[PDB]
Amino acid sequence: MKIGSGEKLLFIGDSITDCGRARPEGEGSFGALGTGYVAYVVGLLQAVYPELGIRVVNKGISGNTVRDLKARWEEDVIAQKPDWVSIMIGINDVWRQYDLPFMKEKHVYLDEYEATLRSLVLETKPLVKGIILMTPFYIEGNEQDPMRRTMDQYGRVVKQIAEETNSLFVDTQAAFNEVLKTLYPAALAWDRVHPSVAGHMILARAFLREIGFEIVRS
Amino acid sequence: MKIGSGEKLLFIGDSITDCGRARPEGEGSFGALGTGYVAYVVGLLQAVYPELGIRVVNKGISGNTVRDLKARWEEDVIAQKPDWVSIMIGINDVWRQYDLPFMKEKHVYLDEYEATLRSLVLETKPLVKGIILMTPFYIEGNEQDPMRRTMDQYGRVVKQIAEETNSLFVDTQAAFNEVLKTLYPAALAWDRVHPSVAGHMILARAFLREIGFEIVRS
Amino acid sequence: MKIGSGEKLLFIGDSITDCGRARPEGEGSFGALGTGYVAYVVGLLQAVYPELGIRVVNKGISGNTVRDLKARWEEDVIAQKPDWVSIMIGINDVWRQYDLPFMKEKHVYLDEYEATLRSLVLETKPLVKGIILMTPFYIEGNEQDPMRRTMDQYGRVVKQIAEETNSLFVDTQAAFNEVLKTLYPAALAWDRVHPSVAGHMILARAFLREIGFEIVRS
Amino acid sequence: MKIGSGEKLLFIGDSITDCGRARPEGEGSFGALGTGYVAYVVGLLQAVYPELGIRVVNKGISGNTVRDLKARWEEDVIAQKPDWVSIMIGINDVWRQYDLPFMKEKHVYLDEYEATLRSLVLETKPLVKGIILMTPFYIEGNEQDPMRRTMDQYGRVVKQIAEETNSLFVDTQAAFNEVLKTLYPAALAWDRVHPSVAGHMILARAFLREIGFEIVRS
Amino acid sequence: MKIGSGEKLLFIGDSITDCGRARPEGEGSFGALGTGYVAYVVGLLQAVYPELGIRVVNKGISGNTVRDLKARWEEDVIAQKPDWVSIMIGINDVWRQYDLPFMKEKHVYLDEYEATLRSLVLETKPLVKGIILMTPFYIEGNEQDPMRRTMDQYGRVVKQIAEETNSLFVDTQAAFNEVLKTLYPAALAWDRVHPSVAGHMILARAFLREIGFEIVRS
Amino acid sequence: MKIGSGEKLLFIGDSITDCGRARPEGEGSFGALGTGYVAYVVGLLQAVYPELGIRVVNKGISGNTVRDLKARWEEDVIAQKPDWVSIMIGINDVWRQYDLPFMKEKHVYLDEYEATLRSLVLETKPLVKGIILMTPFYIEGNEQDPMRRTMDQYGRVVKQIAEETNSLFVDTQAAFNEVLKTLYPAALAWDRVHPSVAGHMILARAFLREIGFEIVRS
Amino acid sequence: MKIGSGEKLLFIGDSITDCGRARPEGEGSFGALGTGYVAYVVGLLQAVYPELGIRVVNKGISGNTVRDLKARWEEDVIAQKPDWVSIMIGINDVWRQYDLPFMKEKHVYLDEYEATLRSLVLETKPLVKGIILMTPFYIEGNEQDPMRRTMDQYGRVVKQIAEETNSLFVDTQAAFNEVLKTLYPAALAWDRVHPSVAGHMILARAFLREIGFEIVRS
Amino acid sequence: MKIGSGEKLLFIGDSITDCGRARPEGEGSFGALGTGYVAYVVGLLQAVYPELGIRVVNKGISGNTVRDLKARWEEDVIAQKPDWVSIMIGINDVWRQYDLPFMKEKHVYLDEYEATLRSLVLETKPLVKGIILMTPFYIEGNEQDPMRRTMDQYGRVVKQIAEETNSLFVDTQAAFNEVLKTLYPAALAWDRVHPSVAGHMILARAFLREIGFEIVRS
Ligand SMILES: [Cl-]
Ligand SMILES: [Cl-]
Ligand SMILES: [Cl-]
Ligand SMILES: [Cl-]
Ligand SMILES: [Cl-]
Ligand SMILES: [Cl-]
Ligand SMILES: [Cl-]
Ligand SMILES: [Cl-]
Repeated sequence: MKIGSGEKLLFIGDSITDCGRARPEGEGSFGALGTGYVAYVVGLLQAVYPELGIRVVNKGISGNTVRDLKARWEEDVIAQKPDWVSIMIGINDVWRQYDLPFMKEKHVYLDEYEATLRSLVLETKPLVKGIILMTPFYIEGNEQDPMRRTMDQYGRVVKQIAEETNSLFVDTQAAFNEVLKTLYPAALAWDRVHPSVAGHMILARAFLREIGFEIVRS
Repeated sequence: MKIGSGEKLLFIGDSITDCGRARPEGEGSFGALGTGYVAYVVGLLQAVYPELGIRVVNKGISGNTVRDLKARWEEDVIAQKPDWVSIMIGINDVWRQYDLPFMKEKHVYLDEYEATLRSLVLETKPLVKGIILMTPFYIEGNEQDPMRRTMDQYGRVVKQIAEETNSLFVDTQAAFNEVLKTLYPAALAWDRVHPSVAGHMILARAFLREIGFEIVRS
Repeated sequence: MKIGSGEKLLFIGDSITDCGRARPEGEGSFGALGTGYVAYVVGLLQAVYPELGIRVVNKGISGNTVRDLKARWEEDVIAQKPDWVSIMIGINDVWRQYDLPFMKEKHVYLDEYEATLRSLVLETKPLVKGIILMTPFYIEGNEQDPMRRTMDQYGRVVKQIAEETNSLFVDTQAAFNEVLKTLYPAALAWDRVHPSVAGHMILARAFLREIGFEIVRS
Repeated sequence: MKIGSGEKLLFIGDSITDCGRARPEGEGSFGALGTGYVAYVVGLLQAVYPELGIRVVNKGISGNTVRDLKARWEEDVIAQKPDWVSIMIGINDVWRQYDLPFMKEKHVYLDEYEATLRSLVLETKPLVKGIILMTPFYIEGNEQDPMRRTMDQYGRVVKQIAEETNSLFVDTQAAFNEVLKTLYPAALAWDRVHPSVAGHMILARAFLREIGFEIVRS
Repeated sequence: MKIGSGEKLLFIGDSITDCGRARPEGEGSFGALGTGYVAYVVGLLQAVYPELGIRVVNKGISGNTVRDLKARWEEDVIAQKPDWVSIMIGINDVWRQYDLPFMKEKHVYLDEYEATLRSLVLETKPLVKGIILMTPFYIEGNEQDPMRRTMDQYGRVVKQIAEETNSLFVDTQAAFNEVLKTLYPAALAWDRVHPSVAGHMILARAFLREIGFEIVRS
Repeated sequence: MKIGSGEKLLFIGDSITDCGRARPEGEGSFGALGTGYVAYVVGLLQAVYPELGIRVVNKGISGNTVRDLKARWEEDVIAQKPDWVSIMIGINDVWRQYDLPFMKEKHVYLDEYEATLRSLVLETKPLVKGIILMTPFYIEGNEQDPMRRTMDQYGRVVKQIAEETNSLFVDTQAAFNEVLKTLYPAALAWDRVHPSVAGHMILARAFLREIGFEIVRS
Repeated sequence: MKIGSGEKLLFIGDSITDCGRARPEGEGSFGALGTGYVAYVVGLLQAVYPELGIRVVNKGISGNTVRDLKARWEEDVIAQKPDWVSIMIGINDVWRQYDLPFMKEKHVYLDEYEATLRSLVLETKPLVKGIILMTPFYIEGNEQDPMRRTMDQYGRVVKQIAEETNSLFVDTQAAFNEVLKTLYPAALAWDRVHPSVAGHMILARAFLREIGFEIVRS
Repeated sequence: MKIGSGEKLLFIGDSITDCGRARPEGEGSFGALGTGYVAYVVGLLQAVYPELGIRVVNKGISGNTVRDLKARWEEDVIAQKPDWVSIMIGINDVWRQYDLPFMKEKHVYLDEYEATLRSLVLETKPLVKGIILMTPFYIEGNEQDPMRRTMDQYGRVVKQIAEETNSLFVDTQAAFNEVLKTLYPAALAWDRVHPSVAGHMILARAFLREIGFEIVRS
């Protein structure tokens, strides 16, 4: 287990992280953690490792890009004095390119995404025990679908930043890809982004694996 | 796995089971499955065994005792033609005795409990592939608390019904008792019955273990 | 115009048709017609051909397959004594196969689809002035995406039913496919089914073209 | 087509423009454009000219007179840096004269309307590619009805300003008048101002014609 | 006064009458009487003639034509055993012809109007103390506006039915016409039908005059 | 008629005046005037004297005493530049003495009521054409009921102030007393303060009489 | 105590009794008992005599007269098999006479009141352990107020029915009259019927006294 | 009676005190006092001692610890100029230790509780006539249940502070303990903190006893 008792683990990202979490505090109660992978991660850890006295805070915000992360970083990350910070961002940075193709101001293109994401990592790195970088994902098994293709380029950036900064790394796309061998995307998410419970469980599983709790087939 | 692809797994019980499931159908989306252990079970199995193509229905109803199960059994169980039926009932049968001590008609005493549960199991067993009997529970580590002691007695009934009928069996009390070595009950459930996400995870993990998916530390 | 003054045009289908139409009557105001392509058709015809005194009824119901159409056909179509009946059904018949792959009873497979649609058209044809068969559609430009491929197969059914019965015919897929040369699907519909105003305009424009009002560039 | 790809087209006016648009931004989504002629214009352009990558913003506000326009001009027009600005105002300036005849402070009489409207045009003109002036209208075919009479005087002012300032011009009254040869006003608008879908389609058609997309009978 | 103490006065009609009255009973409080001319009549009579102990029931229903009155007459009039019945119907009978010109089944043409109203009056007359026939109205001072002209024709029917049956008679059109010498219709009713408090006062004052309480200037 | 065309008449007081009026403006619409005597007064004047082009504003506020009036006087009276001001206050000043007998800070005793009311009158008097002072009232026919007794002392103060300052005067208590010869108070107001429509009509009648519109029996 | 452990005490009456009790059952929680004197009685007995294991049901319904009690007596009293029945009815029987003086069919005059109450008591007496008749009341200290005088007459009926049938008897008027030596009615109930918590306490204290729990000063 | 007429008694604490009271004032109405023991205390005093003209204010706030009390003390206690202050705090200070065991910042441990509580007492003591210190409580009869054990240590501190500062003292735990000889905790409070009406009555009784109104068995 990478995380120890008494440590504070903070999650940040977009709607996939948010999942209705309590604003602004994002702690004090699972209600407060929202109803997706963050809550699942906390619940699974309490069920299986109840002696691991970790404090968890959810600072996800629906709609956010990496630009939006940067704008709130000081208040929502640095000021919370976390020990561990998990980041999952990029879905919107990409999505907007595809759903609002002519609203170019809402697009965060790859060079800016990369640099800004790296900046957040390295502002945080000296202040914390560790960082977990989770890739964005798109629930689409065709690697040539334009938005899945773009997404994978963003995810490859995340992986490079993780390696460069010695952060922990979760490839959320690979976790989905395995299930997409079996299920059509709609079975997980109508819009290929916001998943069912099962999709949140895919996320929670992938996260937990990287912090040293690996849920496998019997 | 005990359960196979193409098989229909139907959960029945009280609020622990219900968790806001869609009425009457209790199927067709996880929204429809509610927000507790049933959904968690379905989601964990989809995340980890997506090729296990089980169809799941949630027939939980808040407040029910086994007397209420009997009254709706034909419509809500038999007529659904399930392959596997999971029963978790007894919390209310017990609780009423302690929260409304003088309203004896709302109590389901051990004789009624045993005879009705037994009868439901024997009636159902020839019509289905299998039955999973889950014990009621009370989130209270003191075995001499009166309601805990009672609940343990109802759980003994369940265990013996399952042994006799060769049903699968989940000891939910023992699942909570392990966590209660660490946590005071209010950390899981203010009222000792309705738990947080973590409590629902305890339940899902105990269910899954008995059907052959065992989640363990490491 | 194919349709004349004083004639009753009745639209039937799923949510694409429904769009929040007034239940049960589906007539007596545009509020009553809902907020999608049916209303747009009625409004464009009133704006451009106000002397075409058509009466329009919207009998769309969200979620329906052709199996549901059959169950309500006497009350919602025959008993309304329409002059023209417009049918757009198949999206759900298909989608269920992909979003709920294991709930086979919610699937309407090609044999059921063809036989039921065919039967409805032949039963209705002698009772009315004319029938307009609109294909289902899937807003996805990759012909090899599994659900798109399926949907194209259901559309082939529609096209052949219409040829055989001398019904009018709208190829809604081809209408979307032209736009999909330019736009990624999420620009029209996050879930590839339920579109923006622009998607409803695509639909209304294809409908109108087939009844003899062709909107073209310049 | 007067408008080019990558250009920003901004609509301003009263409730007829507003139609429930998102405040304050009025962009990002059709929901955000509201449910009337502005949304229709955007939808028709996307359906028929999807390669015309125009960005559209709706700054309509229910209740507004030309006075109200002037009070918000800098924030809601100039600061948005539009390429094209469409204006439709005057309905309320007139209406109040008739519905609140003794509340004279709410009345905007013709000399002030003219001068203030011209001022807005010529403050904007050097900053934009072009301007589209849409007349007010009143859905009343009797040219001697007092409020229709007044309205026409306002519309004649708009036309003079358009000619004087070399703005594009839409005579919304003429567009209604054509349909009023056939329909009584109540068929379009109970209150002779806020129309049905069809009335919004009349507006959208008239607008589109002037920017070079002319929808005609087949 | 035409009406005496201890007598039951029942009002029936459309929305003008209804004004949000309590359903089904329409009695037992003014809340129950709604917020328009019925309530105003009752309140003025209580304020000025408190010893006139009349009991008043409001059976207005929004949207009704005389065809709807007939369908409910036994339950909502006869079975209430009133002493006096006040009828104001025809606005919708007319309006539909103009707002939904092509939905001819919603129209109640003069032949149906006259025969049904006449029949209701003659059936009712032997069972009650008296009948008060109030004309429909249209708040429009131009006698040549088509809907006004129609409405005047329906009012002629009412007037002649009342003469023949020796019913009391209120000319609501003439009551509005006097005010329309001063005010444009929108000052009383944007849609020319549903008026402000002032319009309801016009109505109450005309009703009261015919039952022998005349409110006059000075 | 004391009031002339083009003049502004402003009403101020407590809930009896307020009656749900629009805050803060209290004008622009009858909705905005609320649903009691103020609206009735405006409606009766429009119905009978539509050429009297008066502008009316309702600044009543539920719960107010004369202290509360004084605290808002400058904004809600003086700044509105009325021509005529009507005041009805004192019900709460008295009521509190009786319903909250030990919360003495909420009580406004007679010497303070008198002086403060006079102060408001004489601050306004030089600024306006005239003032109408309406007595408080209590809908109770027993002159020895403690709260009716107190009320009458307040009303006698109002009358003295009116005489001293040459203001117009409405004795609302006398208007109620006449009807209380016939009806028990509950028939008008359960709580002997907030009346039915009829009670509001009693008020409106009494007000109108004093400004020169006297509604009498035929 | 007059009532014993294991006995079912059922309260029936109007809104004073109802106080928002759960419909239809009126039992199973205090929420279910409503928020007035019934709940207070149950709570005081539980606080002070917790070993008195009484089961309490609230069958109050707002608005009821004794005529309404009769209509529901079989279902809401007899079929509940109570041991003790507490009746408090007459407020509405009286009040209607004064608040709706002309709606004589809503009045329950003394002859109907006495005969119906008497009949209910005699029918019920052989089926139960005991009956407690509580007088209606009117919170008004002037014995010559008309409605108070009436109410006192109905209370005399109750007192004499109870004497004759050897029922227990609570004089609620006398309980209020003692407090009314100090407090004006509006301090307890603006409408003289529906009281504050203090009024419900007066009621509970009078009930309790008659069943042998007397709360006294010191 | 320790408290005299004309004195102001102020209650402060957590949810048990709060019970939905009006914010911020917490006075003016029982609605405003909330629906628990504070309201009961006021009601019982008004019912039995209506001449005791005490003014009562409820400043309870749900969730509060002694830290939270200290943060609002000046505004919510000192500024209100009470004559008597009742304090009941500590439930949350303890609870958090048990329900959120790893969120240590939310815990108020005993040495801080003691000192801070004493500080509030002695800041208030010179300013008031007297102080009533009510112990926290936990509705659990097992003195060795960890949270009941902790609670009792807090209550013993309260008692020591009361003795040291010559404050009045209510042992709320002892009052519950007596009833817990008979009832299981769930019969009073599912969560062992927020009780039924009966539990609030236990509290009100215990409070009243200490101020000299002792409610005993007959
Ligand atoms: Cl998002
Ligand atoms: Cl339950
Ligand atoms: Cl659908
Ligand atoms: Cl507007
Ligand atoms: Cl109507
Ligand atoms: Cl008030
Ligand atoms: Cl009642
Ligand atoms: Cl709390």
